[PDB]
Amino acid sequence: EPIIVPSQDVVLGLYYMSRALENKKGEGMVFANTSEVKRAYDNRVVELHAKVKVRITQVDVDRTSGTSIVDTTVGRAL
Amino acid sequence: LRPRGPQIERLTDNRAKVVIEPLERGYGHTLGNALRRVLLSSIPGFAITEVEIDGVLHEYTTVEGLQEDVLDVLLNLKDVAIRMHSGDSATLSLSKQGPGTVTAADIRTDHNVEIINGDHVICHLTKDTALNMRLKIERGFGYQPAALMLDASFSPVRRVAYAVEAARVEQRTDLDKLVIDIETNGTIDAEEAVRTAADILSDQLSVF
Amino acid sequence: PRGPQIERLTDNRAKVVIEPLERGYGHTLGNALRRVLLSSIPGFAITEVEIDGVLHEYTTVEGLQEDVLDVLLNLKDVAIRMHSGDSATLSLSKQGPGTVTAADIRTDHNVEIINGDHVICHLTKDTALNMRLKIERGFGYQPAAARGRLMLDASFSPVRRVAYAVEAARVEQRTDLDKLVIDIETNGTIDAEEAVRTAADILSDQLSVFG
Amino acid sequence: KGKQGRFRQNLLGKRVDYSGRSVITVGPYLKLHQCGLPKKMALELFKPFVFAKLQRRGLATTIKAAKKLVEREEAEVWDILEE
Amino acid sequence: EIKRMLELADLPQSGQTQLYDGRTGEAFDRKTTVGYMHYLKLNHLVDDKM
Repeated sequence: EPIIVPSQDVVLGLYYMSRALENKKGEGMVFANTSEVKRAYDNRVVELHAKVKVRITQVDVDRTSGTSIVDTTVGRAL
Repeated sequence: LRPRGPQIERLTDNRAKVVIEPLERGYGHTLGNALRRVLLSSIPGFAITEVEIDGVLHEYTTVEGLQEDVLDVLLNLKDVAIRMHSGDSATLSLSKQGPGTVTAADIRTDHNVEIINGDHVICHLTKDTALNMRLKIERGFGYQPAALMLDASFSPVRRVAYAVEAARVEQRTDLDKLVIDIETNGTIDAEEAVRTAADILSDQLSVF
Repeated sequence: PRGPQIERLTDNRAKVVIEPLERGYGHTLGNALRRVLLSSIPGFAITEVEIDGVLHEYTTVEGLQEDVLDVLLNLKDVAIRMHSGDSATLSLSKQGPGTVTAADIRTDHNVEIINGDHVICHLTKDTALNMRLKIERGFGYQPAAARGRLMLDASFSPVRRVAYAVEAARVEQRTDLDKLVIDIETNGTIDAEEAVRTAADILSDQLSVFG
Repeated sequence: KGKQGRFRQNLLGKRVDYSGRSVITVGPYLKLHQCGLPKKMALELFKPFVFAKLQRRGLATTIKAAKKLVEREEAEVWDILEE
Repeated sequence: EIKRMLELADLPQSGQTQLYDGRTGEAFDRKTTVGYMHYLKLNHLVDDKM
């Protein structure tokens, strides 16, 4: 195991950002990429804990690129 | 203390990096925030708010007849940028020619509206009898949600991130250095966007 | 656009009203003016104190109840408003029993002193107190190290606390225009109008680098 | 023999120069490969390299004038210590 | 008794009020505990150890 582990103050922020709630403002919408999620969060129109289905592009190593739609949280998209 | 600059580094074709001289202690963060929110949600622009695709159009995902789904078509049409003249509204029509690959430079252009990017695909066509789409442009100032209806980002920038580093002159040690990252879509320059943001903030401070 | 509206709740603490701003302009302007009203405005303070009987700041002088450090902190507590000039020198002469206030000093026509309900020191015996002061101009906080003679710290800040809040104004416009109020609490040295005037001057001089 | 003998206090563990100690705080702006260091502490530790660079730059003919220029603490010794 | 002494003045009951950030001017998500604590200074200075 690596000896560098994130300590309590950063895993507290990661646990606050990664959690999801039931009823929050700005849920149920579809976003294009990560930059649209950042632009929506920075304008204070969507909460940090909201079940928002976003679309992200990631490559796969064996390098082939692919796109898919996942139902995640706004904080997990950020 | 008056800073000497601003030095701008264009590391990409659309992403820039503004490096400002070391300011006084405390001015850098408030100047970065007052430039960031003004660049984010004060600069007006043009975007696409709604689309009218031919066919059934009963739901947002209940459609067929193409290689990709219509939701990916709507998300690819949402992410494109468009500028225009001082007119408020504009109606555009997009139509394909056959089973090929359509780009952003296929809309029947008007003399009043212009297209920024030409190499930007939205979908792939594999069958004949391609349907035509109708698009509408509304002028806005910031970000607007949906509340055939789509979201629209009227801001010309995509992501603005600023950071305060540590830089000191030989005389004094406690000075703040501001580095702003601007990612414009390409309808305007990044230095021009920073200049119009500073002019807007200067007019808003000179009115009061 | 209409101009700042001034409310008068207290003679020492005023309140300005700015309306109507557009959507998304209240918070940035409020935070910028709050930070500049907190840590940019220059003022006047006492830098050095020259007393004939007091050699260093740790001795004891006959006839005084408190020590020399209490007199130095009480001289640091008071505020002095000067009209013109970058330097001044004020002297005080008080003998006999009784309290020593800030109004007992000898001031000039341009040097204006607050009435000074806070006392400086307490005299008991019939000892004369000849004390010479010096006022200088500056901004921020300057320590005594980095600048029979004494040295005193100076806090060139006439503003104590700045708060603000954004409220909505029902006006027939294209959207929901919001207003903001700013209550500035000072020490009586600076007024709430020229403070935000020099704050806007500082903002216009700082935003002049672009273009 | 023993812990306080000539074998454990002077052979395995020795007192070394070019070294010092201080308290530690937390720095969030630093990177993983870099750390902070005080100015006077780094001036005391990197004193021979500062003397060699002052002899190479020509600001002092002898090491006595270079030592007096170090203890005078002007801006050129800060430029040398930063370089 | 602590809740009564808090409720006697114009102070909240739970002792947690919402404070704003001074850097960006925005509001935090939760309310934090604000109060006066008797804080002292030790004798272990930084000049003695450096």
